[PDB]
Amino acid sequence: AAGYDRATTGYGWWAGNARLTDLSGQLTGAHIAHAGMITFWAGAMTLFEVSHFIPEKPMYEQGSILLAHLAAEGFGVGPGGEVISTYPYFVIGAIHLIASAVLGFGGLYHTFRGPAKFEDYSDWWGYDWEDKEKMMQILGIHLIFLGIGALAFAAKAMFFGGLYDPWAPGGGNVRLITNPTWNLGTFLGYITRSPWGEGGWIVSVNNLEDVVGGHLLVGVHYIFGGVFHILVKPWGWVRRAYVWSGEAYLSYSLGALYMCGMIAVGYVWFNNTVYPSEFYGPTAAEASQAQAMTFLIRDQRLGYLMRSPSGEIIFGGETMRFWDFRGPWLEPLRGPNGLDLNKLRNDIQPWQARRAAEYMTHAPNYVSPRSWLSTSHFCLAFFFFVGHIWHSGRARAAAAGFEKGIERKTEYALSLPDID
Amino acid sequence: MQTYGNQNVEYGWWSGNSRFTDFSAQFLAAHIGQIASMTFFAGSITLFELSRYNPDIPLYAQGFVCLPQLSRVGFGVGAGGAVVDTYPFFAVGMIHLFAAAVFGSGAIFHILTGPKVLADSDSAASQRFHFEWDDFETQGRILGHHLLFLGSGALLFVVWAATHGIYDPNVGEVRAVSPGFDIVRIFKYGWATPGFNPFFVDNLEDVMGGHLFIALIDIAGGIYHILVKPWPYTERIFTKSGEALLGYALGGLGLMGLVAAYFCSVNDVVFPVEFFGPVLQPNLGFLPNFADTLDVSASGHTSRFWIANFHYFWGFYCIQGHLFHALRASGFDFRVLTKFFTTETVELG
Amino acid sequence: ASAWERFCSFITSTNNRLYIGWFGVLMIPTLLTAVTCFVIAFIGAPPVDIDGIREPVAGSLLYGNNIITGAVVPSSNAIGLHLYPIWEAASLDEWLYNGGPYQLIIFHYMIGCICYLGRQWEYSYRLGMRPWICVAYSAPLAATYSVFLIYPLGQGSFSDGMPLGISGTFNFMFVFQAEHNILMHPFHMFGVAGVLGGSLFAAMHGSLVSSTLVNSRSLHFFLGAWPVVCIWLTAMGISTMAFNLNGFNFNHSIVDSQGNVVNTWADVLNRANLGFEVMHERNA
Amino acid sequence: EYPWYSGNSRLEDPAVQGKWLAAHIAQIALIVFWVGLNTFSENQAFDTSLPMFDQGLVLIPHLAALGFGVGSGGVVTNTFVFTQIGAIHMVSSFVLFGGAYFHAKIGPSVLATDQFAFSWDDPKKLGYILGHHLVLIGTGALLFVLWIKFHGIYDPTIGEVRTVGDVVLKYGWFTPGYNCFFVDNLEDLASGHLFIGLVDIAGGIFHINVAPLPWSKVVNKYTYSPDGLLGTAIGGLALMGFISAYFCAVNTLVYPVEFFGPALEVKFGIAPYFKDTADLADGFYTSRAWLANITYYLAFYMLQGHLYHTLKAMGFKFEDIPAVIARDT
Ligand code: CL7
Ligand SMILES: CC1=C(/C=C/C(C)=C/C=C/C(C)=C/C=C/C=C(C)/C=C/C=C(C)/C=C/C2=C[C@H](C)[C@H](O)CC2(C)C)C(C)(C)C[C@@H](O)C1
Ligand SMILES: CC1=C(/C=C/C(C)=C/C=C/C(C)=C/C=C/C=C(C)/C=C/C=C(C)/C=C/C2=C[C@H](C)[C@H](O)CC2(C)C)C(C)(C)C[C@@H](O)C1
Ligand SMILES: CC1=C(/C=C/C(C)=C/C=C/C(C)=C/C=C/C=C(C)/C=C/C=C(C)/C=C/C2=C[C@H](C)[C@H](O)CC2(C)C)C(C)(C)C[C@@H](O)C1
Ligand SMILES: [Fe+2]
Repeated sequence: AAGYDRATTGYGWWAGNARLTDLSGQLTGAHIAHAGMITFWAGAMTLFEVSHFIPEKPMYEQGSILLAHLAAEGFGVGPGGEVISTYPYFVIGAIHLIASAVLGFGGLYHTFRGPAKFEDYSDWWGYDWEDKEKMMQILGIHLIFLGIGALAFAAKAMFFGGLYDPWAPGGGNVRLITNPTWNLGTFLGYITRSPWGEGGWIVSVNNLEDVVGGHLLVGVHYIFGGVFHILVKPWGWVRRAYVWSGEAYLSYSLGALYMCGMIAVGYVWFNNTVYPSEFYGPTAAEASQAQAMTFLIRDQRLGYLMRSPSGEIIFGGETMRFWDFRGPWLEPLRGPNGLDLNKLRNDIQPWQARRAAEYMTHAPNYVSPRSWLSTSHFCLAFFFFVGHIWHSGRARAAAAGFEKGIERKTEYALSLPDID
Repeated sequence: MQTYGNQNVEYGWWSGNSRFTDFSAQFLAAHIGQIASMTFFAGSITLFELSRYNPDIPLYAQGFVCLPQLSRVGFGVGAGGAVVDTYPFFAVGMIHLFAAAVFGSGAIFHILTGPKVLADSDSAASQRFHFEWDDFETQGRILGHHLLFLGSGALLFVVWAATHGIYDPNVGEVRAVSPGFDIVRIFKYGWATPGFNPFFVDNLEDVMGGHLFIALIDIAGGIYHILVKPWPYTERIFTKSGEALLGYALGGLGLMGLVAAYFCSVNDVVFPVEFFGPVLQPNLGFLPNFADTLDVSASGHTSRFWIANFHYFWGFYCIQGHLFHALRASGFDFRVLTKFFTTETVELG
Repeated sequence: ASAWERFCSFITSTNNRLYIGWFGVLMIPTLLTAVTCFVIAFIGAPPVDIDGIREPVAGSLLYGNNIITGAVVPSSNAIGLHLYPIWEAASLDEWLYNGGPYQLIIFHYMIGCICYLGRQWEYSYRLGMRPWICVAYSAPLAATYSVFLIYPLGQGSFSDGMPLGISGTFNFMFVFQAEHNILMHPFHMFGVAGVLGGSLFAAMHGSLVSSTLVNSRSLHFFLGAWPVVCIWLTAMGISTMAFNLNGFNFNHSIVDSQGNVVNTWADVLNRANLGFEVMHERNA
Repeated sequence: EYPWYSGNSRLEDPAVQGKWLAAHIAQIALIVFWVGLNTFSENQAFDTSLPMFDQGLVLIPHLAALGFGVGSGGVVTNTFVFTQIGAIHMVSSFVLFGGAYFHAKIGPSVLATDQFAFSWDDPKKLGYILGHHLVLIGTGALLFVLWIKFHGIYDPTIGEVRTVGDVVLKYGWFTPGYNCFFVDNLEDLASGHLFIGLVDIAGGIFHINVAPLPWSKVVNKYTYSPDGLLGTAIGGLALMGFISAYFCAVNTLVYPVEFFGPALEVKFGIAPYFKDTADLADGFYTSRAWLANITYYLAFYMLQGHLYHTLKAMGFKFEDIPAVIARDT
């Protein structure tokens, strides 16, 4: 073999993949194989969780996370967060396993059998990193695919079964969204909402109409942006404000992924709408408020609230930190200024009173799916931030030329005027 | 165009529409496209308003500019300004959209038909349409034909008001209107003698008589301009260039926009209250405004408010654009402004 | 020599006494704001209702405390994660009473820290050297973001954040131990190994070099890498504990054959945690 | 030369003409094939008890309008007729596939009988082709008229099927007793269909008989070309689609409320659409809504494609567009 050793590449075995920078075919094979890995994991974990599923216990008590994602989309669920049959989960897992098989075959084929460098075979598939137009077009194509995917999710929510809306009457129910939001004022109010406790940036969405409309809007934009990238050149200032190499593009992707990971943690930890509490269990706010309300129920049966800093009616104790929390089982007992005591006196329907205790027990011995997802993806996001810094610095230095060390005889610091 | 001194000027894309100032076919194409855009706006906005019409809400409270204008000119309005049948609005908008499609087709046709210049086209009859930015005879004939079209439009309005009727807020219901004709009262509205003020016309009969007069005047002027070459003094006064004619037209349009803006806020007859809303009042702080004269609490603004303010701004900035284009066409280059803070005189032709 | 170009050449210039750079453009105002507010609120600042119970807790020098016991009290429990800008406050005295200065300080300080990391990278670039000092600096950055930002986010309010004071730090440590048993979390064990081993390797390296000076490159690489990796791990451990994913628990593990329970050291540790916890939790 | 994704442009070559013909045959087969296939699935999923405008039945209501298993109204008594029609169409599909394959690889590569053989710039050839197709179309119209005379289609006002005056010259003026999009008389439908069939046959005779005239060769500046002819056809198709969508949305005599649901309201957001005005369950739409909206938007994109092909037919090239945006950076 040639080019698979340190001498012929300069990279130690522990940096072996670096050798793939300019071998287009094998690099593509590696990407395809890795995608196969991801989808294989998806299918295998789905099948595992189905094989260990137990219909009586809740998903969050049972300890399944890939199943809860499908349950949110409503595949084989019923009103009040009840499964009807675990068959569609098996269907999805099997499809993913088969797709993984195909992708792995393609990855092996390009890794070993197929052409090593597509530039030799053709020119549409032969690309060099420092070709700005080619990279623009590839980015555009993949953007178009993402847009089709987002529109597909919206189409499912509108025509094919819909989503499990947990704001349907009498507990959650699988619904088909028919009135998507499209007012641009709503979209701007969502974007320019404060990320702080003063609302929530995008994590504060609470109705499914906004979710479906947002996916519609983003899919349209992704398709349009992909077309734009295919059809135009990078502007001069754009050409002068970036670094054009493989590692630089990798660093940009890493930064984007770090941002997305943090936002996903925020979603899974603060959102009870697009992550229904019926499946992932109660959020920390929901758990605290349910505990407070259940204690209040018991104390009103045997014969505690307070004023907010703005003066509304809220619960008392530590739970005051969750004074603004909104929930499906708690929303009916609302009022113009906080939950009225009179409402709590005689408006507690049985299912809400059952949900309160059921959530009080399962406060995130027992670890909620929210805890697993939040911790894992916070750690992943942090490490991807570190990777973004590493690769961005390396890209900037390598483009400049001083990546492999300072030059002994032309050292730049030796020429600067002493500051003292 | 202007091209101070140096010809063959290079224009960026931001000012890229000045490139075809010399290509007669492309000029035609651009303007047919623009007229297509206007009529498309009319039809599409009519439908867009019909979609969200509420019979319960008063018409002016909701944001409309087209339903009041249609309801004013007959078209399915009952007694007391009631929108009885909402189908004629649909028909009007649909005809406008069809017309827009026709115009846009013609626009693309001319943008791609033949040569950029209409002189070279071998149609041998399209060459009857090639014009120049210097010859006042051809432009006089063009002006005559367009005036003919305007007069024919005013005539059509007179006929439609005579036969189909037209809304009359003073009467309170759609009603045929006799076309008046009193040159004395027309001129008394011209002078604005105390009895008759042009912006406070009270009888639709006077409006109809004035429209009859306008139609007659426009048709006569069109005939005259088609037949008669401009006199020499009009060559002495006006410069002969495209940007100069744009400047003249812009000044005229700015004046007309200001007049219409004042008309909307004040007259109650030709802009009935039930459709457009109560009259406005003109305020002048830093810049002129039209106050709604009504509590905007839980009612937004009347349609008359929007029309009047938008057209005040349209008129004002058409005046400013007229000044800009006249200054250029007369010969003044604005680059000299950069020499302001120096000792060099900020001045040329 | 466009005015904009002249400005850029001024800021991104290696002839200032302290490099500014574009990241330093954000670093300087935020750090100055944080330092000024910290000094002011540490010398004199009213008592803060830390528990959100109308009962205050003082932490300033002019209100009785000294350097060891003084602190800047975290924002009130009632505020939660709400930003509390001065202009969003009912009255200045009230705004102090709820603990706004803590929020001001920590937010400006965190922004300044991340911009300081960026500035480190930028100057490494401007001087022509491999740009990985910032990667090493990212570890203590992660630790501060853990105690000040991520832990309150997981806990729902900034009242659970770390106080800005010497004794406040210890109080935070003991409450954290009570509620999460951090000692028996493997990531903190990695962190302890990291700091102690880093000191060990520093002493060894210094002694060797200063004794003989009267792949060797991999030596310095390992020096740099070891404590940084361990601090990353322990910062991640704190962050995980911010989401109620607590450490190991071996209480009530060995049982007698008949059914009694025999104590182990873990039970003693749990009882100590119990004491710390019951002294916490004002009411229940 | 053309790439694979644009492979059908290769059929534009007169070098391989007959194969081009094959494609069209195949298309029609596919079309009629679907007419079978869809119906079968529909006949599987069609419950008799429920109103016919709830489940995804589009062709079943169309048959119901043409008699075919309806009595006193709201009556379904034999699903065998639908299966018969679907089977007829699907069997015809096999014949059309056979002809498509005969011309695709068995028949001559280029038609150059030769009477069928034509060229893109032979106005007499296209004139006679047009006449023959018009004759067939008018024949189908008259066949529908005969069906009205003998079998008779469902009527809502009469509540039952029934069999059957040219004031069409007034319907064309849309006089207030008109606006054909609101026809409600079977006699009007039958008389107008008789008229259109007669006029189509007359035009077909004329086009076979007489060549294109110079007066109308003046206006057809560029349509004597592949792209031009395709563009004009596409534009005609879009026009027809718009008219059919409006008919489906508004008209109730032809599209009975029983099988199609109530009339649609024309609404406009950024783009036009048709709303149900029916208290159907959330997430469900009447078959009328599906028909009107899908038809309309297909016609809209047919109009866009007509613009594309027409522009390409005249002197315009779209691949120049980025280059322009390159110069004016
Ligand atoms: C942690 C920070 C980090 C991130 C997140 C990151 N990189 Mg790198 N990275 C690359 C791709 C990459 C991609 C596509 C990518 C995003 O998907 C990332 N990276 C991301 C390649 C281009 C390039 C070559 C990489 C290469 O050739 O090989 C990779 C080397 C090794 C040993 C992989 C083995 C992983 C470690 C054993 C970690 C163990 C984690 C654990 C198993 C998780 C499960 C828990 C378990 C306990 C059960 C690269 C490098 C490199 C480094 C370094 C230091 C990094 N990185 C760092 C990162 C090179 O020297 C090096 C470099 O560039 O030298 C020139
Ligand atoms: C003077 C001069 C120039 C200037 C030339 C200009 C710009 C002259 C300006 C000319 C103007 C402003 C003419 C305006 C004329 C207005 C007319 C003719 C109004 C007609 C309105 C009518 C007929 C109204 C009709 C009804 C309509 C309405 C219903 C009323 O209720 C009643 C009723 C019926 C009267 C230069 C600058 C170009 C060159 C200089 O050297 C010389
Ligand atoms: C002139 C011109 C051109 C344009 C040419 C075009 C495109 C002209 C457009 C022609 C059109 C659109 C013609 C449309 C004709 C429509 C007809 C004839 C409709 C007939 C409908 C009938 C008879 C309906 C009958 C019933 C049917 C139905 C059952 C009703 O219940 C009852 C009843 C009786 C109404 C070009 C392209 C050549 C060049 C341009 O620049 C200029
Ligand atoms: C073929 C080709 C190409 C061109 C390809 C293109 C541009 C293809 C264009 C495709 C389009 C845009 C197709 C459009 C399809 C339209 C559809 C599917 C209509 C959908 C309407 C639906 C589903 C109903 C929606 C409702 C449903 C419900 C009733 C509501 O109450 C109202 C209402 C009516 C909106 C390229 C670019 C790929 C390559 C070229 O070389 C060749
Ligand atoms: Fe050293």
